[PDB]
Amino acid sequence: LLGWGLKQAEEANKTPDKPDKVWRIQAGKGFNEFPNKEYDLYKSLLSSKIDGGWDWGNAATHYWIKGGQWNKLEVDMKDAVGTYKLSGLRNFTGGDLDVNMQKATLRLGQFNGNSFTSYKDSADRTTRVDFNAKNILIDNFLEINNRVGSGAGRKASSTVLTLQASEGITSSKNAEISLYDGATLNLASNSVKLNGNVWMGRLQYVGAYLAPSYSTINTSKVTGEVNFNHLTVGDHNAAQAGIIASNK
Amino acid sequence: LLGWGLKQAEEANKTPDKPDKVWRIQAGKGFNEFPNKEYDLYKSLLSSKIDGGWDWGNAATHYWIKGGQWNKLEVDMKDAVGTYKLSGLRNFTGGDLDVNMQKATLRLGQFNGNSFTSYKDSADRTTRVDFNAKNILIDNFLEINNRVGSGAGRKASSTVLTLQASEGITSSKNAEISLYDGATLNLASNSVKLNGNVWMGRLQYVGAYLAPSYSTINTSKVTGEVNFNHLTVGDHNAAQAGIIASNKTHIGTLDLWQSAGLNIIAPPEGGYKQKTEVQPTQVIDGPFAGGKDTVVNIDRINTKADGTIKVGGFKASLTTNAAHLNIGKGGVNLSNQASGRTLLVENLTGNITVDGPLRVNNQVGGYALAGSSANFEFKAGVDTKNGTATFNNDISLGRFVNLKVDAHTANFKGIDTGNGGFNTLDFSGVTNKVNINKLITASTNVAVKNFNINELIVKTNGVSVGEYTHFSEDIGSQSRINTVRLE
Amino acid sequence: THIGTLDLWQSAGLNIIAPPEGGYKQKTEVQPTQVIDGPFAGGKDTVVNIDRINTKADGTIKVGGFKASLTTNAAHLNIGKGGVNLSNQASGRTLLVENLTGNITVDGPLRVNNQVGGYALAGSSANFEFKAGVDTKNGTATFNNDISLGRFVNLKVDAHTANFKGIDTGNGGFNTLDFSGVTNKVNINKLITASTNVAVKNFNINELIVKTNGVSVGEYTHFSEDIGSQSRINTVRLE
Repeated sequence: LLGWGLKQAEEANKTPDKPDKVWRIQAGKGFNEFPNKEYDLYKSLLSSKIDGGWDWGNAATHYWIKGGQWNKLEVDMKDAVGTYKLSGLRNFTGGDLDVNMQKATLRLGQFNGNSFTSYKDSADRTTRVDFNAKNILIDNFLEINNRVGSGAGRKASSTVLTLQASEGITSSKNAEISLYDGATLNLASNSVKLNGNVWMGRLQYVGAYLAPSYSTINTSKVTGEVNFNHLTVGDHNAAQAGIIASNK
Repeated sequence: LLGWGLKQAEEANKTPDKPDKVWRIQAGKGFNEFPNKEYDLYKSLLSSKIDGGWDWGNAATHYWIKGGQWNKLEVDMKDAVGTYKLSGLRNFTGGDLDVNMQKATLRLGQFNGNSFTSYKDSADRTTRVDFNAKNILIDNFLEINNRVGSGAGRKASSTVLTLQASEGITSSKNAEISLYDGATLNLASNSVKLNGNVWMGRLQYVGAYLAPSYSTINTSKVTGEVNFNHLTVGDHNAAQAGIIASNKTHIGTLDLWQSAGLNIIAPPEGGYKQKTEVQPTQVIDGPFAGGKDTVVNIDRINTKADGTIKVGGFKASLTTNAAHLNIGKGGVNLSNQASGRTLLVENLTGNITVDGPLRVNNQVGGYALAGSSANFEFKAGVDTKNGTATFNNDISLGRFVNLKVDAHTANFKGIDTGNGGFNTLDFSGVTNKVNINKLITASTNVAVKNFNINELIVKTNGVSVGEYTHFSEDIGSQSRINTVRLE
Repeated sequence: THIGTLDLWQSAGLNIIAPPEGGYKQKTEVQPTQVIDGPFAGGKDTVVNIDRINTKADGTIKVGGFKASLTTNAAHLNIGKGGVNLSNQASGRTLLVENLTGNITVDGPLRVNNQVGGYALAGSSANFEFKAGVDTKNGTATFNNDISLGRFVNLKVDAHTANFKGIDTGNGGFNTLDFSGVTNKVNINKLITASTNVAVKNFNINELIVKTNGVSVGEYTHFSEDIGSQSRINTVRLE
């Protein structure tokens, strides 16, 4: 009823949030001289200030930052050389990550998928999850603004994911990127080549066939060769997706 | 579930507290000219502003500072000469002592032990108990972050003890230092020599076998000769202790548990060193490489193995990033329940020089049953991939015991497994060479990619078949044997 | 009660109860008379024709077995031609075919892991167990089928007169063939043993086989209790 041209144009120009308790974590010595170690990133670094949990009402897991979903953290590596992976961060509510990893290969999926969601609070917040790796190499599925459990409990508000590599954002064959009703995606590397099922717009809930279900994959900064392989818009609804591409 | 490497790295960088009522006591005249008086320190000085009590719910005693557990005091002597003792401060909750005693010998135990605990409040406070004596001379047991009474009442949060002498922190024979789930310990003298039972990780409560139970003995500043005598990690749980040492650590008998970890960390190369709100920079540590002359001379590794039976072993382990991990003449023991226990003598960026007999159930042969597959395991130079695992003693493995060595060049002097059989003699991680000097096999699962075993024995194994020497992977190109001797 | 395939669990009980002999039949407050039952004896013609007993055995490992059991106070517990199966995890599972005031007439092969031999490892001591006529002490446990026990399987029969047709344990060895509860007689018709722990107080086993057991020693037929006065064997045959 609104249209995507209003929705993206009003979500692109926003202040991020106003969070209290800006946590700051710096990866000190130990990381920055083993170029091939294949670290973990959740357990070895991020699980100090990301706490799991259980939501009374349709939980499988439940992740936030620290003492609620309204607390920013940041990670400032800038020299940590190696290769990192998330591998299982599911139903992350959280809010305002930015894992600043220059010269660090990421891998945002291994043996288990990932998810980045928010909650429809009275403040109507986003997530603004950011990354700044060198390659990214998605390699397993990622569900942006998914359903948390099944229908009930707290509903899911909008989100923003930003992947800002500098050598390429590739993907594997079985990496289902599926962003939903409120989700966006900003890319800024060169030569995005997503060789998997990109799924803009999905049934967020079990029977709501009449949802608006907008999305956005704003590949605006991509100075190289955009290359999707399997794009799929909409599922049992009137989805209105939009890709602000980079003229190739 | 968190790991010790997160826990110590987040507890090492903290502001102490924000206490109201900073008491200040100065020891004036009277003390500072009797050099040999053998004072008391609690009764003659500290009991003016440390009040005892009773907690309704599992009390034996109850000590705090003044009007609650959130009040700092300090003692500023700086010239009081003599010898002082605590002798009976038990279940001290308190908070923020620092007994600044230059040129004053302490004695932190006489006829009665000591304890330093906190409470899990809504503020989640530490204790930060400090001392600044000249010698310390522990001489009776000290329980850091103990249980207050028995289970109920208020639970115990973290604590920090700091002992900062300048001539030596020794101990007596019956001084059981036993620090628990939240406790740390910082030492800064020269030549710590704890001749008693150091007990990192203990059952804090009566039945909670599933506690995390971390600890830390951060002997970082010790410019002399660290010397433990009897270190014991873990009790009926999965304790993950860690010792941030000062690149020379002779210890004595080490007694791990079934599932007890140990993170001995040598120093680096150059040594150490409505409204938004900005939390401070929480610098975290990764697994780094120790300096050049970092030596950890652990001389006996036992394991206390009883209890339940799990689907595997329990994988006792120690993790060292020093440039050497010498293990002396006591060798390696391994107690064995019905499932096969597992020992993981890991080394991140160093060597391993075991010079002792690999026992199991405290004998050299050590037969084990089929469900009890004992798993010795060595990891020499993991993250740098140029570490040797030299075993200068003639090892002897019995039945259902599974050595595995994942190193660069695993030198040996002799492997004798023909007595027991059914031995998984894995060498799959070996980069290039396994220079075994003597081999005795009956029914083995040897897997070497390149070697030169200059003596070989082909034994028989009774009358049964299906039991044989099985080089179950590729032998490569530079392989060699200088003597094969079938019997 | 003719039933068909019975599938117990590791720790599943079963109380089949036959009827009795004549068949069935501020302020205080009086609760009604709560008449309770004890374990009584069934009538004369009480028959429970269970024809196959399996066991689904997977899951955790406990310090013993788990002792699957069924408890019957009928005057007969006929077990037909399906016999007895017993799945076995790492610990030795246990089957308790109890009878309070009756007989047991098993006419089938005592399998384990669904084969007749059924080798089991040292920690897996499979424990067959029979209790024929407990509270009246005059119940026979007749096994009219030639049983066959492999390795680390432990039959025990606590009855009045445990008749048989043949016991064959010389193939497996390490078998605790207990008969300690037997009142007077164990009338085995054929015996094959290698390394067994037979404990009979009075018997007449009219055929005996003394097997060897490889080259190891410490493995032998061991009548590990008193043989009494009325004992008898009508044929011993060493091999």
